[PDB]
Amino acid sequence: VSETFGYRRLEDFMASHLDYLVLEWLNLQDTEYNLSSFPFILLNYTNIEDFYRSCYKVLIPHLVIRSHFDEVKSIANQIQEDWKSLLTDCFPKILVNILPYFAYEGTRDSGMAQQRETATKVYDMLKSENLLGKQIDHLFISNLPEIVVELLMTLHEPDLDPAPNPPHFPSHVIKATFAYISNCHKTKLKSILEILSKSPDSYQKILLAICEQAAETNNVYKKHRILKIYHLFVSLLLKDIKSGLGGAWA
Amino acid sequence: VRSAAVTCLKNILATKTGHSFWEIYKMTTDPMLAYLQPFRTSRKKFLEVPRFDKENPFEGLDDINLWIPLSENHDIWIKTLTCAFLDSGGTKCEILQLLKPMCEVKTDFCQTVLPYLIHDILLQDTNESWRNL
Repeated sequence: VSETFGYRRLEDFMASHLDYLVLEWLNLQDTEYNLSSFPFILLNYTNIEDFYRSCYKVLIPHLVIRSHFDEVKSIANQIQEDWKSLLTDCFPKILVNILPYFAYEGTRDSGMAQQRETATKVYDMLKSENLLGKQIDHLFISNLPEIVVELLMTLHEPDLDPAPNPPHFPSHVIKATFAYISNCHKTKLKSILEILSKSPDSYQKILLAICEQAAETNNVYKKHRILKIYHLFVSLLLKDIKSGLGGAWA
Repeated sequence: VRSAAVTCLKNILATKTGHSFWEIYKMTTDPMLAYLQPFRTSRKKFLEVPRFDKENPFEGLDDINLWIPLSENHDIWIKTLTCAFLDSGGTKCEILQLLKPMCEVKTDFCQTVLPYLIHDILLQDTNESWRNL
């Protein structure tokens, strides 16, 4: 099936849907179906250690959003790496499962609610001194661009169009998350692009990131989704052109 | 190619030589000034390119197979020759050592940059060793 679809190797094809696979496996909530019980033989991984070292960027965010810290500490202790580094590498992937729930009309739906306070609790225990909460503000303000890239990657508008990876939100939720991020800043800038203008080169990175996605996929539907994300980002850039993007307009 | 170009532009503009170049080039009315403005940054300390010190630099280039290609691997031959020239500590120019990532993605860039590498190495040559080789 992988060579039929045009993927160079089965690993890329399986890692495309690994997010959905892991989420459904965890939601199935069977005691016998633990993280180690997940079949990694389909991923050409001979042992679980290589599977962890290859897909940690996906595994840790899902455990963190379900408040499973002893599992991630384990994966750290048999991964031959510090758990702080593993937590700080996948910070935007954890964030995209937390920030959008805060800014979108809470208490309207029961499921969206329980999601929004469960993300609230996750953020609160993340702020603890033992975890990375001591320097979470510096990390948030340091590397913004791929946070924006990851959040924009979740765009999906609900017509026989296959859905993306399970974490996906509409455009207005994304704009509300941008506004919430802007207001959360100490200076409280009106828009996120104002604090993005403090580093004029950052915009370029974001653009390149989107283009990189268009490079890695040959599927028409995925290409159309990336085009929609690019259109949304370019429109957002064009909206506030008068202020100037820190001299990076040309 | 675009990512490598952005990285090279940032690294070059982060050095003292880039600042000196900009100080004169800012007078000119050129679209390149507007295009390269975002990548220009103000920092207290200029970027310090590491000084590579080999025990012997000549044996890296002293190879007959390295110079004469096989008539079907021109791209590989020129890339290997440029990479061998850059790897050794012969060069002293600040901006040249920052051009390695871009040389690995384009053959035309290697062809363009090789004469400058040779000129820089020969300029600082002592007791006619690099010249003879």
